[PDB]
Amino acid sequence: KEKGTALNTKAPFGCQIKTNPVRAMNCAVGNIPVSMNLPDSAFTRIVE
Amino acid sequence: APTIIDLTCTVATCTHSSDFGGVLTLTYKTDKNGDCSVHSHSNVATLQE
Repeated sequence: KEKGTALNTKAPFGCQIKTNPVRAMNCAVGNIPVSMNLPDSAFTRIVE
Repeated sequence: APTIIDLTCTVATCTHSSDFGGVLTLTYKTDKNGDCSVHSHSNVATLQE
């Protein structure tokens, strides 16, 4: 009766709480570094 | 042979690599179409054709 509030309507950054399993989805913060490796078939020669 | 006047050279990209790594563009004015013999007068750069 008197639990008061929740997290689904109080989390910061506008990210949705769910359950089973507990998780916070689509939660905007920070930066993600990307490290790549590419083959020579992806590029194109200068001549064409 | 066709006549070529008002010849200007521009360089698009360069990269001193073992293969052919630079592109050159010639702008000119001609009276009729045909063939010319391109050449480079110094060994600093080698043409392909």
